[PDB]
Amino acid sequence: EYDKILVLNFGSQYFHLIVKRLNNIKIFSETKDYGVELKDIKDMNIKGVILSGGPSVTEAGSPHLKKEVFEYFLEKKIPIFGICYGMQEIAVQMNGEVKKSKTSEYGCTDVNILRNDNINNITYCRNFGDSSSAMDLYSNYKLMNETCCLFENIKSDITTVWMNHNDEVTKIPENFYLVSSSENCLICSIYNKEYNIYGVQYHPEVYESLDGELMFYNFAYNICKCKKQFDPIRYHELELKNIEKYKHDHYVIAAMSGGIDSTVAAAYTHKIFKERFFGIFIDNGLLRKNEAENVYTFLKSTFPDMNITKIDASENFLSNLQGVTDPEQKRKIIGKLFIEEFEKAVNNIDIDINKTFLLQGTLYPDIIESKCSLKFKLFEPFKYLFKDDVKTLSRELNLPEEITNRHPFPGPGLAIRVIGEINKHKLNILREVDDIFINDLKQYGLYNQISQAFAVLLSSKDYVCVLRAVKTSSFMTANWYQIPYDILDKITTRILSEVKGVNRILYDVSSKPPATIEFE
Amino acid sequence: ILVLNFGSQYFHLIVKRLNNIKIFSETKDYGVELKDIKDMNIKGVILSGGPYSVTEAGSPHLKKEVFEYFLEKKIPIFGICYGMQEIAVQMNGEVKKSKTSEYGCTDVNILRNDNINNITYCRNFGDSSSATCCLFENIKSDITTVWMNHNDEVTKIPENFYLVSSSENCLICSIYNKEYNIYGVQYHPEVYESLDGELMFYNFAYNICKFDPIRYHELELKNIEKYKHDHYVIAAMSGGIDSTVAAAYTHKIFKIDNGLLRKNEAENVYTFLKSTFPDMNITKIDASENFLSNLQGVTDPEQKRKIIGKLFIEEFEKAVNNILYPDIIESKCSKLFEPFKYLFKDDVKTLSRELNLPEEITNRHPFPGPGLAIRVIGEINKHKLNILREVDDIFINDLKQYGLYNQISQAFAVLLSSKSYDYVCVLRAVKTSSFMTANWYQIPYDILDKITTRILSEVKGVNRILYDVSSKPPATIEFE
Repeated sequence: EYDKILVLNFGSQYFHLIVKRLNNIKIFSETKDYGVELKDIKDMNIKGVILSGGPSVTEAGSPHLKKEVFEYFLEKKIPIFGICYGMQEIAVQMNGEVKKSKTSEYGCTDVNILRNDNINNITYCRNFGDSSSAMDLYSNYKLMNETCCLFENIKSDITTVWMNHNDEVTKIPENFYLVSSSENCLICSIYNKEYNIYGVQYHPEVYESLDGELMFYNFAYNICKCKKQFDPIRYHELELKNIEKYKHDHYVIAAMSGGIDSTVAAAYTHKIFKERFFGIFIDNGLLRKNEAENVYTFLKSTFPDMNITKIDASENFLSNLQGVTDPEQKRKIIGKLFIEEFEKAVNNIDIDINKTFLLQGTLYPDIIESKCSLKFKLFEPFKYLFKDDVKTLSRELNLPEEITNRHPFPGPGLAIRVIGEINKHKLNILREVDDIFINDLKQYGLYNQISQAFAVLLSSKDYVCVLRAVKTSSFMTANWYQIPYDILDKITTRILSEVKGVNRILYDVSSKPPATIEFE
Repeated sequence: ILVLNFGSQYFHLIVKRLNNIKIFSETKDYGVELKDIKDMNIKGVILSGGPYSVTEAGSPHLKKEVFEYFLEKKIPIFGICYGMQEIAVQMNGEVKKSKTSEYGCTDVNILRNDNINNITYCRNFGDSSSATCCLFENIKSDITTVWMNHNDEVTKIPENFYLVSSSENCLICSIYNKEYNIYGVQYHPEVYESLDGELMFYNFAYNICKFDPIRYHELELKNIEKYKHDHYVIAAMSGGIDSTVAAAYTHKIFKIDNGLLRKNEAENVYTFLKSTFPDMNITKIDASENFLSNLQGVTDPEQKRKIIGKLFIEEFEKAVNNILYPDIIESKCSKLFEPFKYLFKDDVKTLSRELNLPEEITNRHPFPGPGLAIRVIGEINKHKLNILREVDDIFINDLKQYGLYNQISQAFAVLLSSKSYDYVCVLRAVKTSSFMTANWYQIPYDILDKITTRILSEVKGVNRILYDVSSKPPATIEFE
């Protein structure tokens, strides 16, 4: 094959970040699950391997590599990298040892590269052993020269890393040299030149470590050439010129719900390819008030005729789940119904069954969960771009200002956000208060700044609805936004005074993950 | 003096401010009838402010017959806020809708002829118009400042009643009569905000006084102590601040659990009793596993409280076996003896530090009643209680230390059950205003962030925790 980098995830929830800079760097990414057999590697050229973990390994049974994999992985000319847990695993699967760290603090952490001269810049050797001479612990560990291959043009000697470790390594597997010191985690990363292994227990997977993107860049670029990779944007584009050559002879489907992923795909897939594609809209029974129509309206306005269907179907769903507490059950159910309604909708036009390519609202990540722990050859358009990049694409299309700032919707919609009997009247009421809250919220401009806001419900039995808000750095991180009291007293008062049926409002504060992104 | 109850919260703060001066009181609902008055007297009458607009239903229907008798009585009258609106209506005049109204911070102006010439605020009073009451005899200061709460702009007055004042965007805001010394006040003098309001009550009050509270209770207590047949403790010292105070004075001159409470706070609690009670009894009945039981799937509300209640009548008897003002006020207008009533909590607070009490006699959240029945989600089990007690305490822990805790009038936590295992919570914060209202105060964000992170980190069984954002009214303070 012509493939290039492999990135095993042992629960590394910054996996996204690894892929992103791998890409932003103009570079190829590839994915897998850790307990990845070498059964699915393909004899495919791979000049780099990257392992990452950040889920301890001091408790029997924690995840890590398999020997066949590691040894093959080692080879001689094909590099290895390890990171956080990856390093530990790297370390322990070959003569190293590990022990729980003590009170790790992480954070944007300035950190320091380490050469002998830096043996003494360290101004933090007092801890984790003896005396003062900076030189003693250093004398103890291996070391070397200033210029490191994986470090070039840093401008500043100090390296910052935003990092997390609740576990640290205590012995140097094999024979490689020391390249980093941490206040409460002393050895840090150690770089091996014959096993081409370079373990960082910090997280170069961030933007909180710019010198960090640099390290990543450098690593591919240097340890392994990765001479020519593949550019992602260009990808939606070539799948595209390639499809423009045959617009007329080929049919296409869209899966629209107003989701930005969606409108964008269609539109970029609409030009020079106009009369053959049927976007179909399935009501979920759970929308933001008149969201169904607002959504259809936007679509018509964006573009006039692309064979737009509209299928309303609420009661089947409500009936379908008259009073069920299962949650996963709810997902199963909704999925099933959209799949069915979608099948019937598509089939309300009885023709060209297997000459159509469904489109879906899919970027990089969903495609990514594809590997974690009728049917037509598919054609999901966006398989390599990030919500943010797609967001810049939404302006690139010059679509409206309003859509890019969309709180993506869950899918099950209000059902999950509705935690109780699910039915047409109560639910109508909260689609409604959700509206009161969102309008006031957006009235002061927090919409563009509130990553994600959704009144969510609680069946107190009159009724109390709880309001949720989240700052989204990304997919696995969810910090919760605060809203000033002025705005809040009013919003809150407005709702109780205005919507009949609620006696108490709570506001949810729980942070980060905790990713109760929606309650159920 | 008679007070008429129409429901404004300030309606009891009304009585508290009035109480300072030699004063006096009796209680009744809107229809105080006449069988409720005899060989009875007062020289003035205090109307009760309500949120019910008269040209609107629910306006309490004052008994007109009684009103007639009230005039017949031959005594000066005082009508406040709405008492004014209802009163205007018994009379020929009547109101109208809010004149670009509001409440409070508004600063009333006074009037007369010199002062009449003096109003530069009659503009916008109909397309475009231009220009020493018993009530303000000594502020004299010619003006008025106060907390105002009128939804009900009174636009046209009764009969033969000139005005002691007018105001910015509220026109009529004082009515002075000589017919019956009547006065109607649209602004709320019955508040603390009304410094000039203080004298309204005092002067109208004196003018209506042709005794002092502490004075009277100190007296009754000693007399009660005159015979000194006292071996009868007045009541169990559950620890209530009012309790410790009363118990202390009395027991000092002269020679209870389970239901709830937080944790070691509990141990600390009888422990407290002991340090406090050097030589007094600290009875206890640590046994409440029965009723908790009786709480293993049953959630009837009047009943959950009634239950804890007979539960309590129960404890009185079992222990028996081995051997303040506002509350009363709410009960009256609404439809071994209490040692005394001529006092409120603020004053008893001063009494504690006037009697050299330990600190922390003031910054304590007495969730009277269910010690904690209300926070039951429905089912009652030891797991929840302990978890909850722990979280409540983590909750008051942080505020005690950060310094806002004594900042807050009442703080605790409620245990929600609709959150792999899970249950979840609410954090209650209420900077009260009154007995008939409470307003919740924001707790700051960085500090709040940490309190939450600390609770998030201490246990499991609480999946997501949620702050509570509800001011009374609309809905009440204790969540269940």
